Amino acid sequence: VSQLIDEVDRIASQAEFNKMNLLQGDFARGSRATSMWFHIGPNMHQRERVFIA
Amino acid sequence: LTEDQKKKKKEIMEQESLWKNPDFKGYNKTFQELHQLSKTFANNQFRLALSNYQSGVNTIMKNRDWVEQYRKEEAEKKRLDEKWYWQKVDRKAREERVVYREKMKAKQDALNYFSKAINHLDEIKNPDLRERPEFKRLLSDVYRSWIMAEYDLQNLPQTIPILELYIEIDDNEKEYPAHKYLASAYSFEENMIKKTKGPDDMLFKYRYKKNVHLLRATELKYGKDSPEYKHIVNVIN
Amino acid sequence: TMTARSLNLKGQSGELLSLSTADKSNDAIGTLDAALTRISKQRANLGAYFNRL
Repeated sequence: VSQLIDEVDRIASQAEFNKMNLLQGDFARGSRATSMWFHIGPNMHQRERVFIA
Repeated sequence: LTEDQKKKKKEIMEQESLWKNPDFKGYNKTFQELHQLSKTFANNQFRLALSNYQSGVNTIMKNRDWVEQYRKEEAEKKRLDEKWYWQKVDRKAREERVVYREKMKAKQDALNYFSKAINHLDEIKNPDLRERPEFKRLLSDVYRSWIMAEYDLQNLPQTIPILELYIEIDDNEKEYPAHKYLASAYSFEENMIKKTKGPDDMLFKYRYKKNVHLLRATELKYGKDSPEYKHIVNVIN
Repeated sequence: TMTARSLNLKGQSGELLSLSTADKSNDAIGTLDAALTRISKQRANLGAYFNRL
Protein backbone atom coordinates (compact mmCIF):
# COMPACT_ATOMS: atom_id res chain seq x y z
CA VAL A 1 0.00 0.00 0.00
CA SER A 2 2.68 2.53 0.97
CA GLN A 3 4.39 2.29 -2.39
CA LEU A 4 1.04 2.50 -4.18
CA ILE A 5 0.44 5.73 -2.22
CA ASP A 6 3.87 7.04 -3.25
CA GLU A 7 3.08 6.07 -6.84
CA VAL A 8 0.01 8.28 -6.66
CA ASP A 9 2.04 11.24 -5.51
CA ARG A 10 4.50 10.59 -8.36
CA ILE A 11 1.78 10.31 -10.97
CA ALA A 12 0.38 13.62 -9.87
CA SER A 13 3.83 15.21 -9.81
CA GLN A 14 5.23 14.03 -13.19
CA ALA A 15 2.01 13.69 -15.29
CA GLU A 16 2.98 16.21 -17.96
CA PHE A 17 1.75 17.13 -21.47
CA ASN A 18 3.69 19.69 -23.53
CA LYS A 19 5.74 20.27 -20.31
CA MET A 20 2.59 21.46 -18.43
CA ASN A 21 1.92 19.61 -15.15
CA LEU A 22 -1.68 18.52 -15.27
CA LEU A 23 -2.33 16.94 -11.85
CA GLN A 24 -0.08 18.20 -9.02
CA GLY A 25 -1.07 21.19 -6.82
CA ASP A 26 -0.35 23.94 -9.37
CA PHE A 27 -4.13 24.32 -9.34
CA ALA A 28 -5.94 26.52 -8.40
CA ARG A 29 -2.69 28.46 -8.60
CA GLY A 30 1.09 27.95 -8.89
CA SER A 31 3.56 30.81 -9.37
CA ARG A 32 0.80 32.07 -11.71
CA ALA A 33 -2.88 31.04 -12.01
CA THR A 34 -2.29 30.50 -15.73
CA SER A 35 -3.91 27.13 -16.53
CA MET A 36 -5.61 25.25 -19.29
CA TRP A 37 -7.32 27.75 -21.46
CA PHE A 38 -8.63 26.46 -24.75
CA HIS A 39 -9.75 28.92 -27.41
CA ILE A 40 -12.74 27.23 -29.00
CA GLY A 41 -14.33 29.72 -31.36
CA PRO A 42 -12.61 32.06 -33.95
CA ASN A 43 -13.52 35.22 -31.98
CA MET A 44 -12.71 36.52 -28.52
CA HIS A 45 -15.01 35.64 -25.58
CA GLN A 46 -15.34 32.04 -26.93
CA ARG A 47 -13.14 30.63 -24.19
CA GLU A 48 -12.87 27.87 -21.53
CA ARG A 49 -10.52 27.07 -18.61
CA VAL A 50 -9.84 23.63 -17.08
CA PHE A 51 -8.37 22.99 -13.69
CA ILE A 52 -7.66 19.80 -11.75
CA ALA A 53 -5.64 18.53 -8.83
CA LEU B 1 16.77 59.95 18.62
CA THR B 2 19.15 62.52 17.02
CA GLU B 3 17.73 65.64 15.22
CA ASP B 4 18.70 64.03 11.84
CA GLN B 5 17.01 60.64 12.72
CA LYS B 6 13.76 62.44 13.71
CA LYS B 7 13.96 64.46 10.43
CA LYS B 8 14.78 61.22 8.54
CA LYS B 9 11.73 59.36 10.02
CA LYS B 10 9.49 62.28 8.84
CA GLU B 11 11.11 62.27 5.34
CA ILE B 12 10.88 58.46 4.83
CA MET B 13 7.10 58.60 5.60
CA GLU B 14 6.72 61.55 3.13
CA GLN B 15 8.70 59.53 0.48
CA GLU B 16 6.50 56.39 1.05
CA SER B 17 3.43 58.68 0.58
CA LEU B 18 5.04 60.15 -2.60
CA TRP B 19 5.23 56.61 -4.08
CA LYS B 20 1.70 55.66 -2.81
CA ASN B 21 -0.46 53.78 -5.28
CA PRO B 22 -2.74 56.38 -6.96
CA ASP B 23 -6.15 57.31 -5.48
CA PHE B 24 -8.50 60.29 -5.71
CA LYS B 25 -7.08 62.40 -2.82
CA GLY B 26 -3.51 61.90 -4.15
CA TYR B 27 -4.74 62.68 -7.68
CA ASN B 28 -6.17 66.04 -6.48
CA LYS B 29 -3.04 66.83 -4.39
CA THR B 30 -0.73 65.92 -7.33
CA PHE B 31 -2.55 68.09 -9.86
CA GLN B 32 -2.70 70.98 -7.38
CA GLU B 33 1.15 70.86 -7.18
CA LEU B 34 1.97 70.02 -10.82
CA HIS B 35 -0.26 72.94 -11.83
CA GLN B 36 1.62 75.06 -9.23
CA LEU B 37 4.65 74.39 -11.53
CA SER B 38 2.65 75.54 -14.58
CA LYS B 39 1.94 78.80 -12.61
CA THR B 40 5.58 79.95 -12.29
CA PHE B 41 6.90 78.32 -15.42
CA ALA B 42 4.41 79.94 -17.94
CA ASN B 43 5.73 77.74 -20.80
CA ASN B 44 3.33 76.32 -23.43
CA GLN B 45 5.40 73.13 -24.00
CA PHE B 46 5.50 72.44 -20.20
CA ARG B 47 1.69 73.10 -20.13
CA LEU B 48 1.32 70.54 -23.00
CA ALA B 49 3.63 68.09 -21.25
CA LEU B 50 1.39 68.35 -18.10
CA SER B 51 -1.83 68.09 -20.14
CA ASN B 52 -0.54 64.76 -21.57
CA TYR B 53 0.70 63.47 -18.19
CA GLN B 54 -2.72 64.28 -16.66
CA SER B 55 -4.48 62.37 -19.53
CA GLY B 56 -2.14 59.41 -18.75
CA VAL B 57 -2.97 59.48 -15.01
CA ASN B 58 -6.70 59.79 -15.89
CA THR B 59 -6.30 56.55 -17.97
CA ILE B 60 -4.90 54.84 -14.85
CA MET B 61 -7.66 56.24 -12.55
CA LYS B 62 -10.45 55.28 -15.02
CA ASN B 63 -8.95 51.75 -15.25
CA ARG B 64 -8.97 51.36 -11.40
CA ASP B 65 -12.73 52.27 -11.52
CA TRP B 66 -13.28 49.73 -14.38
CA VAL B 67 -11.56 46.89 -12.42
CA GLU B 68 -13.93 47.35 -9.39
CA GLN B 69 -16.98 47.57 -11.69
CA TYR B 70 -15.96 44.45 -13.71
CA ARG B 71 -15.28 42.34 -10.59
CA LYS B 72 -18.63 43.60 -9.13
CA GLU B 73 -20.59 42.63 -12.30
CA GLU B 74 -18.98 39.14 -12.30
CA ALA B 75 -19.65 38.61 -8.58
CA GLU B 76 -23.32 39.55 -9.20
CA LYS B 77 -23.80 36.84 -11.85
CA LYS B 78 -25.64 33.67 -10.86
CA ARG B 79 -23.10 30.85 -11.48
CA LEU B 80 -25.28 27.71 -11.91
CA ASP B 81 -22.50 25.85 -13.85
CA GLU B 82 -20.09 26.05 -10.89
CA LYS B 83 -20.62 22.83 -8.99
CA TRP B 84 -16.94 21.79 -9.40
CA TYR B 85 -13.87 23.17 -7.67
CA TRP B 86 -12.20 23.43 -11.14
CA GLN B 87 -15.23 25.44 -12.51
CA LYS B 88 -14.96 28.00 -9.67
CA VAL B 89 -11.18 28.26 -10.44
CA ASP B 90 -12.00 28.38 -14.20
CA ARG B 91 -14.24 31.43 -13.74
CA LYS B 92 -11.54 32.95 -11.48
CA ALA B 93 -8.93 32.40 -14.25
CA ARG B 94 -11.43 34.09 -16.72
CA GLU B 95 -11.60 37.14 -14.34
CA GLU B 96 -7.88 37.52 -13.66
CA ARG B 97 -6.70 37.36 -17.31
CA VAL B 98 -9.46 39.71 -18.59
CA VAL B 99 -8.61 42.19 -15.74
CA TYR B 100 -4.80 41.86 -16.22
CA ARG B 101 -5.09 42.19 -20.07
CA GLU B 102 -7.39 45.27 -19.71
CA LYS B 103 -4.82 46.79 -17.26
CA MET B 104 -2.10 46.03 -19.88
CA LYS B 105 -4.06 48.10 -22.47
CA ALA B 106 -4.56 50.91 -19.91
CA LYS B 107 -0.79 50.78 -19.20
CA GLN B 108 0.10 51.33 -22.90
CA ASP B 109 -2.42 54.24 -23.23
CA ALA B 110 -0.98 55.78 -20.02
CA LEU B 111 2.63 55.28 -21.33
CA ASN B 112 1.78 56.73 -24.78
CA TYR B 113 0.58 59.85 -22.86
CA PHE B 114 3.67 59.83 -20.61
CA SER B 115 5.88 59.48 -23.70
CA LYS B 116 4.10 62.51 -25.21
CA ALA B 117 4.62 64.44 -21.88
CA ILE B 118 8.40 63.69 -22.19
CA ASN B 119 8.46 64.57 -25.96
CA HIS B 120 6.97 68.01 -25.07
CA LEU B 121 9.54 68.52 -22.22
CA ASP B 122 12.22 67.57 -24.82
CA GLU B 123 11.14 70.69 -26.77
CA ILE B 124 12.26 72.95 -23.87
CA LYS B 125 15.81 73.53 -25.19
CA ASN B 126 16.98 76.52 -23.11
CA PRO B 127 19.33 75.10 -20.38
CA ASP B 128 18.15 77.88 -17.97
CA LEU B 129 14.65 76.45 -18.24
CA ARG B 130 15.57 72.73 -18.11
CA GLU B 131 17.29 73.33 -14.74
CA ARG B 132 14.06 74.86 -13.26
CA PRO B 133 12.40 73.05 -10.26
CA GLU B 134 9.20 73.27 -12.37
CA PHE B 135 10.79 71.23 -15.24
CA LYS B 136 12.39 68.67 -12.87
CA ARG B 137 9.38 67.97 -10.60
CA LEU B 138 7.02 67.35 -13.57
CA LEU B 139 9.62 65.07 -15.25
CA SER B 140 9.97 63.25 -11.86
CA ASP B 141 6.13 62.76 -11.57
CA VAL B 142 5.93 61.49 -15.19
CA TYR B 143 8.72 58.95 -14.51
CA ARG B 144 7.24 57.93 -11.13
CA SER B 145 3.76 57.11 -12.61
CA TRP B 146 5.51 55.37 -15.58
CA ILE B 147 7.59 53.24 -13.12
CA MET B 148 4.51 52.37 -11.07
CA ALA B 149 2.35 51.51 -14.13
CA GLU B 150 4.99 48.94 -15.23
CA TYR B 151 5.79 47.77 -11.68
CA ASP B 152 2.08 46.84 -11.01
CA LEU B 153 2.06 44.54 -14.05
CA GLN B 154 5.42 42.90 -13.03
CA ASN B 155 7.27 44.57 -15.96
CA LEU B 156 10.33 45.05 -13.69
CA PRO B 157 13.22 45.05 -16.30
CA GLN B 158 11.37 47.97 -18.04
CA THR B 159 11.46 50.02 -14.78
CA ILE B 160 15.30 50.17 -14.64
CA PRO B 161 16.14 52.88 -17.29
CA ILE B 162 13.27 55.08 -15.89
CA LEU B 163 14.31 54.63 -12.21
CA GLU B 164 17.89 55.49 -13.30
CA LEU B 165 16.71 58.63 -15.12
CA TYR B 166 14.51 59.42 -12.07
CA ILE B 167 17.34 59.27 -9.46
CA GLU B 168 19.52 61.66 -11.56
CA ILE B 169 16.91 64.45 -11.04
CA ASP B 170 17.08 67.10 -8.16
CA ASP B 171 18.13 64.86 -5.17
CA ASN B 172 15.71 61.99 -6.11
CA GLU B 173 18.80 59.81 -5.47
CA LYS B 174 18.10 60.38 -1.69
CA GLU B 175 14.66 58.64 -1.92
CA TYR B 176 14.40 55.30 -0.17
CA PRO B 177 11.53 53.86 -2.43
CA ALA B 178 13.56 54.69 -5.60
CA HIS B 179 16.47 52.51 -4.38
CA LYS B 180 14.08 49.81 -3.03
CA TYR B 181 12.44 49.46 -6.53
CA LEU B 182 15.81 49.52 -8.32
CA ALA B 183 17.15 46.78 -5.99
CA SER B 184 13.96 44.65 -6.50
CA ALA B 185 13.96 45.08 -10.33
CA TYR B 186 17.73 44.24 -10.44
CA SER B 187 17.03 41.18 -8.22
CA PHE B 188 14.37 40.01 -10.79
CA GLU B 189 16.95 40.37 -13.63
CA GLU B 190 19.57 38.43 -11.59
CA ASN B 191 16.95 35.64 -11.07
CA MET B 192 16.12 35.70 -14.84
CA ILE B 193 19.88 35.06 -15.58
CA LYS B 194 19.93 32.20 -12.98
CA LYS B 195 16.67 30.63 -14.38
CA THR B 196 17.54 31.01 -18.11
CA LYS B 197 21.23 30.01 -17.47
CA GLY B 198 22.44 33.32 -19.01
CA PRO B 199 26.01 34.75 -19.03
CA ASP B 200 28.01 35.26 -15.78
CA ASP B 201 28.92 38.86 -16.70
CA MET B 202 25.17 39.75 -16.57
CA LEU B 203 24.61 37.65 -13.38
CA PHE B 204 27.30 39.70 -11.56
CA LYS B 205 26.30 43.01 -13.17
CA TYR B 206 22.69 42.62 -11.92
CA ARG B 207 23.79 41.20 -8.51
CA TYR B 208 26.21 44.13 -8.02
CA LYS B 209 23.58 46.79 -8.89
CA LYS B 210 20.99 45.03 -6.63
CA ASN B 211 23.51 45.22 -3.69
CA VAL B 212 24.46 48.91 -4.40
CA HIS B 213 20.79 50.02 -4.22
CA LEU B 214 20.01 47.58 -1.37
CA LEU B 215 22.88 49.22 0.64
CA ARG B 216 21.88 52.80 -0.34
CA ALA B 217 18.16 52.24 0.49
CA THR B 218 19.28 50.83 3.91
CA GLU B 219 21.68 53.79 4.49
CA LEU B 220 18.94 56.33 3.61
CA LYS B 221 16.22 54.87 5.83
CA TYR B 222 18.25 53.77 8.90
CA GLY B 223 21.51 55.78 8.72
CA LYS B 224 25.10 54.63 8.00
CA ASP B 225 26.70 52.35 10.67
CA SER B 226 23.25 51.59 12.22
CA PRO B 227 22.63 47.90 13.29
CA GLU B 228 20.59 47.58 10.02
CA TYR B 229 23.36 49.05 7.76
CA LYS B 230 26.14 46.97 9.48
CA HIS B 231 24.07 43.80 8.71
CA ILE B 232 23.86 44.69 4.93
CA VAL B 233 27.67 45.53 4.98
CA ASN B 234 28.66 41.94 6.01
CA VAL B 235 26.14 40.22 3.61
CA ILE B 236 27.35 42.23 0.50
CA ASN B 237 31.05 41.32 1.26
CA THR C 1 19.01 -13.22 2.00
CA MET C 2 21.89 -15.54 2.86
CA THR C 3 22.08 -18.23 5.51
CA ALA C 4 22.45 -15.38 8.02
CA ARG C 5 18.78 -14.45 7.49
CA SER C 6 17.68 -16.39 10.49
CA LEU C 7 19.36 -17.93 13.38
CA ASN C 8 21.36 -20.42 11.35
CA LEU C 9 21.44 -23.30 13.86
CA LYS C 10 23.58 -26.41 13.13
CA GLY C 11 24.12 -29.57 15.23
CA GLN C 12 22.21 -30.67 18.32
CA SER C 13 22.77 -31.33 22.03
CA GLY C 14 24.81 -34.44 22.81
CA GLU C 15 28.05 -35.85 21.39
CA LEU C 16 29.05 -34.61 17.94
CA LEU C 17 32.03 -34.62 15.58
CA SER C 18 31.33 -30.95 14.80
CA LEU C 19 31.84 -27.89 17.01
CA SER C 20 28.32 -26.48 16.83
CA THR C 21 24.94 -27.19 18.42
CA ALA C 22 21.37 -25.96 18.04
CA ASP C 23 19.66 -23.85 20.70
CA LYS C 24 16.40 -24.24 22.62
CA SER C 25 14.33 -26.70 20.59
CA ASN C 26 11.31 -24.50 21.05
CA ASP C 27 13.22 -21.43 19.88
CA ALA C 28 14.85 -23.42 17.07
CA ILE C 29 11.34 -24.21 15.84
CA GLY C 30 10.39 -20.54 16.38
CA THR C 31 13.55 -19.59 14.47
CA LEU C 32 12.52 -21.55 11.45
CA ASP C 33 9.16 -19.79 11.58
CA ALA C 34 11.19 -16.55 11.71
CA ALA C 35 13.27 -17.68 8.75
CA LEU C 36 10.22 -18.46 6.73
CA THR C 37 8.52 -15.27 7.85
CA ARG C 38 11.43 -13.06 6.89
CA ILE C 39 11.71 -14.61 3.43
CA SER C 40 7.97 -14.94 2.87
CA LYS C 41 7.67 -11.22 3.58
CA GLN C 42 10.49 -10.49 1.12
CA ARG C 43 8.79 -12.63 -1.52
CA ALA C 44 5.49 -10.95 -0.77
CA ASN C 45 7.26 -7.59 -1.18
CA LEU C 46 8.47 -8.76 -4.60
CA GLY C 47 4.97 -10.05 -5.38
CA ALA C 48 3.50 -6.72 -4.46
CA TYR C 49 6.24 -5.02 -6.50
CA PHE C 50 5.37 -7.13 -9.53
CA ASN C 51 1.74 -6.06 -9.14
CA ARG C 52 2.92 -2.45 -9.04
CA LEU C 53 4.77 -2.94 -12.34
